[PDB]
Amino acid sequence: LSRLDPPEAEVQIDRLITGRLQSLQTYVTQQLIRAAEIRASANLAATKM
Amino acid sequence: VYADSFVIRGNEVSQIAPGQTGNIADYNYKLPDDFTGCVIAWNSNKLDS
Repeated sequence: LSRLDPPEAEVQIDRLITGRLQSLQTYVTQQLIRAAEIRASANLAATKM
Repeated sequence: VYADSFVIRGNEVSQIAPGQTGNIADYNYKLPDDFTGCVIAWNSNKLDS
């Protein structure tokens, strides 16, 4: 926002936002998978308890 | 529909675009970043010279 011009730097900001959104979505997916695994392990541990 | 009119140089018409910089694009006539429409220009040496 200091080097390039506003109208032509909008595509760069859009691409950065898309990349960060994808990098956060894959992290959310990994967290969901690990949370399901932890839930299964906790159910097994409660059954054993 | 809104129509604006002005007279500028030949190569100076390149500054007539959304978000440009220059003596005209910043101090005489600035277009918004989300501008939509058409820009029409032609020679006027037969009348304005």
